Amino acid sequence: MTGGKELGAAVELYERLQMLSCPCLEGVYLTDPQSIYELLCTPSSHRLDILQWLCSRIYPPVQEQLSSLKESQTDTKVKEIAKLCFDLMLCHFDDLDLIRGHASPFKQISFIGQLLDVIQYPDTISSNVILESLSHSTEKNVVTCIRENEELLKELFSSPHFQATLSPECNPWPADFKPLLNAEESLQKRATQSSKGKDMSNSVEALLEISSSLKALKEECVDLCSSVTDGD
Amino acid sequence: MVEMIESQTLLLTYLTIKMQKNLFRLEEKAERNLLLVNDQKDQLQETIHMMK
Amino acid sequence: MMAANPWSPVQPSAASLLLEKCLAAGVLSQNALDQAQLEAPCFSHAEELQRIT
Amino acid sequence: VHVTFGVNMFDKPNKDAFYVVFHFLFGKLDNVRCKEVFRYCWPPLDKKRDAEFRKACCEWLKKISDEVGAGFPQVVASIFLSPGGPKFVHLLYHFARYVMLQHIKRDADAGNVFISEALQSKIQDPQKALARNKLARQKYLKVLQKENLVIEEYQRKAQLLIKQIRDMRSEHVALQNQQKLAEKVDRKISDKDENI
Repeated sequence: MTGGKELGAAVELYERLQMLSCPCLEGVYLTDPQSIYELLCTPSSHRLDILQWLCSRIYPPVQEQLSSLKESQTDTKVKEIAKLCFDLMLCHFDDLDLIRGHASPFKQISFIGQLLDVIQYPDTISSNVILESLSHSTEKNVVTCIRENEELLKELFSSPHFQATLSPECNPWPADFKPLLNAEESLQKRATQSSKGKDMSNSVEALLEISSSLKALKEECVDLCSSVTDGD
Repeated sequence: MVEMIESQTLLLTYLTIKMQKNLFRLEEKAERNLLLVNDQKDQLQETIHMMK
Repeated sequence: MMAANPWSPVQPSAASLLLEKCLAAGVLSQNALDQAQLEAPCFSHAEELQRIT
Repeated sequence: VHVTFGVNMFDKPNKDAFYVVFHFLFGKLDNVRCKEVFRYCWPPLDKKRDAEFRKACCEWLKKISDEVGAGFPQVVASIFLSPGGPKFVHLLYHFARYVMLQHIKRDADAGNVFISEALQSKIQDPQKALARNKLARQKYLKVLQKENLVIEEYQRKAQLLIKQIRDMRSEHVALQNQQKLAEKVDRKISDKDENI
């Protein structure tokens, strides 16, 4: 039940970590969703140094700072990662236990996805632009992004649709369905009284019993299954 | 320039949050509107099965 | 008055009439929407009921 | 036809855009306290109501200038006598930033409220500002892309059911007439199992 969606999302984040070439997976060839979920969701150094690589991919000046911090300074790495993720609008600066791995798995998964999204994919491998002097790259990249954002914001805000996206409503429903859709205080009682994860199971359970009973009756009635079409 | 980019960040994140709160409200009643029509489907399909 | 056709196709979203526009103006590119896809399946308990029906 | 708006509206002294935009920003900030504080001066059509409106705007904005303190352009009542030029613009920019933060502190989730304090942190490093900014821009696109998926899939799933329930509403009526042919014939049910 439940955790099957947290197991599946751990595989999504793990295959994306391989696509984005995480060196903290070099030789770490897991094929079990439980082991993959535990690598992303349990309190480990392996996971904390993955979170440090994700932080270094998004914001390289943290890589000097976190490599200055030892094994015996890991609970200091945790606070500078949480403080970075707060500055980056991902968690609170005291959200240390999301950074360690004691938070609920869906919160860890949602946090790791919001790191992997910002690590744009290597689609046009521009081989030389990896290590030419960052101190004469960063200000250009800030000005170009400020320009992209001025153009994109000025041309988003020129659209007549630009208040509807910010306040969306939809109605596919024609007149011959609106008596049902107005019957809220009667019909929503049924919609809240269904036990769902039970109801789905008992439906397949009865379908299997009736299929077995129908099979057995046809394996008995074999002579009556003979196509003697000339009955009249 | 640093206050300029952080004025664009505030525009973007304000719009995202304004969308999230109004879009989840549409999705919440859109599922209930589909459920209120699957109630009508189920009973009608089952009545038709007895009549068959 | 005019009336809507009950057999009109799916109407475009306020989002599509903003995304199509920002692509046509070159302030977005498809590669920057591809690297922003979000496969959250919608109305999944309306499907849970439909599958029982 | 008598009140200019848009970017350049305060490059010159403009009382009518000042009246409108300040009543608006107080009205999106606190809709009840706007409807009280301006109750006796709105709209400022005359020379007494102009003085009372300018007093009320200056006293609410001085509270914001004391509440936000060093983050806010120091509010002085002379600014509203001839409302325009870049010292009026700069006050209106920080006022708009404050009203947007007073919406992030209202319209973000109970787990996401910290985004207000993050956007109150004036980062001084252009690299972490660029990283925060890309993350904000991509979070915007991801919600804009799911707005299509919700509006489009709600139409797809509804139009399917709008057919299936119309189809079944006619098949039911065919069956309920075929039934009323057999209701004329069968009056020999109790005979059946005896005669078998």
